[PDB]
Amino acid sequence: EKFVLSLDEGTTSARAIIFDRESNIHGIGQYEFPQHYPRPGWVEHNPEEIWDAQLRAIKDAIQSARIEPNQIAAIGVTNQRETTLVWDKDGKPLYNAIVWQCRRTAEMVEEIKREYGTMIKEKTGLVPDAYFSASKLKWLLDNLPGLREKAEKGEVMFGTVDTFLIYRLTGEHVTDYSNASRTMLFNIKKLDWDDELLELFDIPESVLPEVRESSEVYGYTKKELLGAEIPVSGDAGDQQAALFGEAAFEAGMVKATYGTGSFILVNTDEMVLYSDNLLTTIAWGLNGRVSYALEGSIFVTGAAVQWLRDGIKIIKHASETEELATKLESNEGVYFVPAFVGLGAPYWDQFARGIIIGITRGTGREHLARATLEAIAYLTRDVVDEMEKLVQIKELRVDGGATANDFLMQFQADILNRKVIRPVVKETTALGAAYLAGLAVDYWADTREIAELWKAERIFEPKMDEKTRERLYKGWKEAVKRAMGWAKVV
Amino acid sequence: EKFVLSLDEGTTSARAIIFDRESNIHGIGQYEFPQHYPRPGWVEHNPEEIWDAQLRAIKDAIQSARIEPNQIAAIGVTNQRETTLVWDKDGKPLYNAIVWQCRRTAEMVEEIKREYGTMIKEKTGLVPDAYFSASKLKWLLDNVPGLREKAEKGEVMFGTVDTFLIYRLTGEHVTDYSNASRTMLFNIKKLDWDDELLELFDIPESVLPEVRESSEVYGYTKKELLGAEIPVSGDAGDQQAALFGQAAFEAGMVKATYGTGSFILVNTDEMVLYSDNLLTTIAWGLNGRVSYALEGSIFVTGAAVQWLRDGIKIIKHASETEELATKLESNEGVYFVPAFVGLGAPYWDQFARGIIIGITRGTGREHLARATLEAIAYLTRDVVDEMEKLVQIKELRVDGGATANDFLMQFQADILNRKVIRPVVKETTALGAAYLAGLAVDYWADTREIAELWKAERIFEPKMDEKTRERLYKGWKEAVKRAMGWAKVV
Repeated sequence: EKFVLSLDEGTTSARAIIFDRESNIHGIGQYEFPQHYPRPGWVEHNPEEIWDAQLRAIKDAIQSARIEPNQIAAIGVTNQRETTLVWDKDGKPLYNAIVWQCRRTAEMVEEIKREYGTMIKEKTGLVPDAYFSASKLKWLLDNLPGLREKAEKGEVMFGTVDTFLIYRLTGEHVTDYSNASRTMLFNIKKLDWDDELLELFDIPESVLPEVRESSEVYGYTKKELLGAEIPVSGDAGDQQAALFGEAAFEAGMVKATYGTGSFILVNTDEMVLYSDNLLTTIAWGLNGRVSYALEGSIFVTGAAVQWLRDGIKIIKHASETEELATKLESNEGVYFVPAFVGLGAPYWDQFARGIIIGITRGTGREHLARATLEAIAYLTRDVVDEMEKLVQIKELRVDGGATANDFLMQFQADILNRKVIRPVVKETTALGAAYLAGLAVDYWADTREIAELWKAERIFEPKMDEKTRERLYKGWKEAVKRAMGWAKVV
Repeated sequence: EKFVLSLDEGTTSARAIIFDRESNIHGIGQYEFPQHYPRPGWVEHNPEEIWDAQLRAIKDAIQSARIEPNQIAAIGVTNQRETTLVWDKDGKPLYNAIVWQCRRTAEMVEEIKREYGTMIKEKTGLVPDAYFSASKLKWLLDNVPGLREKAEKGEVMFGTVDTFLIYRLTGEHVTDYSNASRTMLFNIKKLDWDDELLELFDIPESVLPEVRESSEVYGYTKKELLGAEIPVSGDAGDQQAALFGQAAFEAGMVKATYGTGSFILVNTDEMVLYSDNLLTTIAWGLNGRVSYALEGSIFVTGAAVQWLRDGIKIIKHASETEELATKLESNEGVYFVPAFVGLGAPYWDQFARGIIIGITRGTGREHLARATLEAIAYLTRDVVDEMEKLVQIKELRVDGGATANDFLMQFQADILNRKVIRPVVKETTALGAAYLAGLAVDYWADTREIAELWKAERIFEPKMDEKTRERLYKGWKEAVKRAMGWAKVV
């Protein structure tokens, strides 16, 4: 009878899903939109194609579900983070979106890093880098003819993609704590735009949205858009939303997203924890309570499997990796550190390059496939062990297409000595935004009810003894050391 | 009108070739024979199987050539070195041969080396090793029923495979200086059996062949064997024969044989030079003068291309390696140290294993092929640079199947900054034995005539400046560092 609609506005695709209270999908839609690459290292989206893709996703999902718009109890919104937009009082872009992947501001933030880096890290949980919204917003109103003067009294709204979508759906100009936290203009311990950061990036207050909790009615949709006046009541950044959708509701519950690269986040609850090797960020603001997180990422995980397929071409499909790797009882001394663009935490070596080591006459395709799957697990452990210094790790909940690889998921549990939990619902980003929106209109009673209803497809239990974990991991660290500094030699 | 028959009795096949004055081939025969491995690490040949293969090869070579037995002016003999045989007065073997590959005697050699290791190196030019004949002959004496007793009287003949063939051929019991020098019983500087070593290894003098020049009539075949009485008049170990067949008649001329592994020999003329990284051996003895050599080997050169083909299955044929590698202008930072069973000279690290390094998302089959061919050239340079510390290197003359690879041979020249000379005749081992035999019956007037007749198919000329050369080889050394010690980690 009644359902929650989730919008997951991802970086290459917009998705829409209709869920019931048992997290069954009744309809879904998904449309790709163009990735604009105007100069080298530059990444842009056209907000009108994001919008058209999203709105068609919605229509497909409603059609597939065979519901009327008035059966939609609420809408949650979740989104590619950091990506920075600007628009008219009428909701019309004053420029393309500058995507989180875009490096145009690399040197702008390089300069301020020596002077203001540690202050930026304390206020925000973030290491200054072009990734985040501040430099990008500044770039727009310093290079866009007219923008700064249009901003200088109040004709310009800034937003992250959530904020752009919410404005277009409801008329309101809002963001949630988790999206806000990724702007590098938001003070995370106070829960407010930081005035010093605004002055550093020459940002006029008038463009800023109002910052709200992640679960709350922000506004209602116009009838002429969706056919009903639906409350829009859920907002979080995508990775935070996936962490919610995984029901990672307690401190120490980790969620790892496996893709081209990886994004890993751990719930720290009310603790605001700081690491030299991790981002500190906001998970969500729920019923007056802010939950925090620690975040680590890896550029190359699944891409190492794409390299097996496209570079040396020893497989036709990523999935063949599993059959090859399970022909072996161990790695037989063969490791692969796929440091195609360096090493990140905890080694931080831009000059490291990929290495395969332990090759003998008997080394086969099997060894390379297994070394590649092991490497994804080892890199994951590298991040999780940094988190573990600050918060006890309970378990790993996982999403992304590579989580269908049973070998990788088992080895991941084994090497962490932690359970790995794979959800029945694969679209955890969407499901999280659905949970946040639904809680705000009592579609679910509270988070304990959500957690009681939540269903695992499969639980991978750790089966590897300490001696074995520590010998395998030791191999990994030794291989990593042999990858370091290679591009200085060459 | 007349020709020279050369027998090249190799490790896995016996070969026979009829040559003329111009080193043209007129007849060839070739027969594989069984490798016998009675235990792991143990390696034997049946002498009757060798003999039967060698005799059929001769008859095919003679048939092939359309000649009468008395058109054969002389026979030269060359052979797998070290391999140790024993037989009785009517040519009957009293056991299988123990092959140079056989490790059965490794234990026996290991305790001998602690005490006597250093006088063996000064007497012979050899580091004690199960490789050489001494220990294998001890083993026969101490394990074959009633052999020591028969050898206490003068009833038992020992020798290397040349000595065997020459005895069945002519009834004489002889070897030359080059083969004798590989027994580890023969004093290199004194040119006689060393009495200490015969006692160390408990050899009855009675068993020893007479040691001759490499070019002199030892005897004559039986009319009933080949159909005429033919002088047998040339003998040298296969690698020494190849050096001769490459016309490497002056100090500093190197022969690299490229196979699954490599043997590399430089002529050092009268000079007896000693290295911690190379064997000192005898090249040949000719017109009352003995020439010396330095020898290095590498376990894995061509086997790394076989690994591309049969381990990782990235090529179908060894030759595709040429075209892959010339797709690239450089290695682009990708190195492959194929240290499958460790590093030999000058690193001497049994725990090193294979490394591929410099991998990025754009690393392709082309990078792996090129890095493998570069490795074979870098490894060769590692050995040749050890030779340059004791003798000036003039040029490299090459043989073996991989010398057909123009990319490898050009790169080999470039990295050494030396000319690489590929001969017209590929059968350099047999050719050398043919030259030694023909010199004894004036088929050729002297080594100057052979030198003046000798023909290169291609001379590869260095085209790489010094700065490029040292940058590329620096890369190699850095990749080798990172290969080291790996089997102590896993």
